[PDB]
Amino acid sequence: DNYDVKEEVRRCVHKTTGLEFAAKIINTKKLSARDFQKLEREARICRKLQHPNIVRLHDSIQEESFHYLVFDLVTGGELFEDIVAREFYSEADASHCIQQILESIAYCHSNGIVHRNLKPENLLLASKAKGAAVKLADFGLAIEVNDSEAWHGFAGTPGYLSPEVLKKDPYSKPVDIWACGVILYILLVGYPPFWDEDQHRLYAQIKAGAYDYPSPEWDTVTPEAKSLIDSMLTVNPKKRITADQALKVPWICNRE
Amino acid sequence: KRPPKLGQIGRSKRVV
Repeated sequence: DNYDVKEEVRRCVHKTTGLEFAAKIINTKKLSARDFQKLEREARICRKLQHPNIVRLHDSIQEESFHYLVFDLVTGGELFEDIVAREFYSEADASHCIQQILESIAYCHSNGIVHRNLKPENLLLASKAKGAAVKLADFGLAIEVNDSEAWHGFAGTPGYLSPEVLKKDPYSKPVDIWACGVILYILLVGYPPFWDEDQHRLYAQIKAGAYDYPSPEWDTVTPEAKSLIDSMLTVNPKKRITADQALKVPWICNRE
Repeated sequence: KRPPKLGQIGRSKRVV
């Protein structure tokens, strides 16, 4: 009885504090029954995650046949778009962009959540400002886990997927740091590290750890930056850098 | 090597 609907999920504004929001509105009995019970799980998760770089869920409300989920409102569009936009980040803007995603990931992990579906098309910008914040979204594939590696199903976007998941090995948190390296890799040059036309040709290249730094583009990227990628695109999970560790690197610890 | 720029390639897919 507080929120007032606007255009379109769809916007809305609190009656008291008048702060714009985004309200996802689901249906009964569409979505079906246990289709709904998949959103049960999913929604619980976003409610554990209250962090500036995570599209925070603020309230969950059951009406009659419709369900309401009040989310942070983000407008700068997808990070994907901003990347095709500018072609590729500078190391500075890149350092900044990745440090934001890292802090969000870090928080997720230090809270038992693994994203899995971490990609550019799932990172939203506050605005297209020259400093705007980045927000994490889409927890459809998110799962809650202990420090113990298992085989938590097989899902994620083909291209960002981790070796350990293609080898049907047990995996945990570091599947996300792998995705980062892919992203951070893209930011610096605007093409992917692993890619082929044939899906299997691809997974092969991934599993293999097959990526390089083609000249001349990479010829002029600070080694400190490559090294940070190298350590995210470490094929052996056990030794692939963690989030809280990546946040302590020079090439990220340089606000000046 | 090279692969197409992220603009040219398009936007993900997802897998289950």
